[PDB]
Amino acid sequence: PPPVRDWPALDLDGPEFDPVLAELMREGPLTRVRLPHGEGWAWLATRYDDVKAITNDPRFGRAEVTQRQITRLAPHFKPRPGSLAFADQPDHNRLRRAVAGAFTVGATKRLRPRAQEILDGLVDGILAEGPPADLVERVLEPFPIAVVSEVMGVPAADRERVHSWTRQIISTSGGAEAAERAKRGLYGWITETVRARAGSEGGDVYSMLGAAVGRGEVGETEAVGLAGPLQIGGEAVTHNVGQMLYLLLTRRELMARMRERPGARGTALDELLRWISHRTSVGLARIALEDVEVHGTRIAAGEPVYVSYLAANRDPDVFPDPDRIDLDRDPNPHLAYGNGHHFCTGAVLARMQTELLVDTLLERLPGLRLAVPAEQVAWRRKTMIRGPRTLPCTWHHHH
Ligand code: HEM
Repeated sequence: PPPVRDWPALDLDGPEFDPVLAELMREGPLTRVRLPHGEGWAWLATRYDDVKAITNDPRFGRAEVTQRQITRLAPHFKPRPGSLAFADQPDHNRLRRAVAGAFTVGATKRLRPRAQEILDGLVDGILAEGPPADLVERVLEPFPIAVVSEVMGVPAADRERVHSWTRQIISTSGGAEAAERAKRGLYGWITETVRARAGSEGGDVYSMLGAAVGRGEVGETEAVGLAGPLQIGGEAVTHNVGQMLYLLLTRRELMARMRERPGARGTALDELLRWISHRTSVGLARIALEDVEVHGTRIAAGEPVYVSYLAANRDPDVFPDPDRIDLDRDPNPHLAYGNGHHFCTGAVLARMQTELLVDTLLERLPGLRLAVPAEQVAWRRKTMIRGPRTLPCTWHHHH
């Protein structure tokens, strides 16, 4: 059995691959890791084939994780009922069916025009005020929240209440207790919002959810846990695109390639998704439910195991010269959105936003460049999702 390896919290103000994770990928297909918080250790799968398998093995469950204190990145661990993340079948399917209809390909295309308008409105503002602008604050953070709220069904006077609260995603750390305070507000709002609508119609997430509760399909108590993650989910788009833009802004050649292929950025965006280190650590582990062996290692029942989609996305057997951003790849089967039944609920929605963002920013901010040296951009620390805290930019305004 392999020796327990410590995996400290990453402190790197850049998009570079975590050297600690690299050192693990080369130690073997499976390694035991100990994260900053929680108890003990857990197995870690680095091979694409192994990740894709475990991620799809009925023998590994998520529900059990809620019953323990598996080594994790954060010190705070309080699972909620209704969580898609911690849902095993048949509950997972039950829960998702109540909201899935709002995130389908069709719903997303229907939504695109409204999203473009919301995005153009945000871009109008910075163009009107003039050059100096922090794109994270003025575009990457508010755009997703506005679109998701649209999908969720937030009224109008509630928009600012929900946005402000959601800001509990923090810009790194503006408190902690203030984070639990804000959720005590947002979650109470979700519960009440859902209580009402309990019988109403509309493809609306909160509407549909409230309707599903009135029929005892996804009973109350499960509302917050099921919907919270969705309402806050936009943060992933904010930081993943912040990273994409950072690369475009610090590696001029990438910006150039991007600018030369309007209407054909599909492979470029998927290559950035494959290469970008989206998270600072591993997400939620899965629990062995019946003593299994993987890629030559034996995992005893009850033992936890994390998969690394990042490491997987760099597997030399699936992606030749994995550390190079060559864009245009063959199909490119990266696992940026996960795999299995826990595949990202908002993948399609997140993609539509990403494409709008990149297309609209490149066309509407002529001569876009960082307004400060990249070295001056600090990154999010002590949190799951990685990315630039700010992105000070400037662009052509006038003679
Ligand atoms: C490009 C931006 C995004 C990326 C890279 C991303 C990535 C991921 C990943 C890697 C997982 C974990 C899958 C697993 O459990 O193995 C996940 C789960 C999830 N994501 Fe995202 N996500 C993004 C955007 C979003 C958005 C915008 C939403 C909300 C509409 C969202 C909602 C969720 C939910 C609800 C889950 C839990 C799914 C489940 O366990 O069934 N994600 N995402």
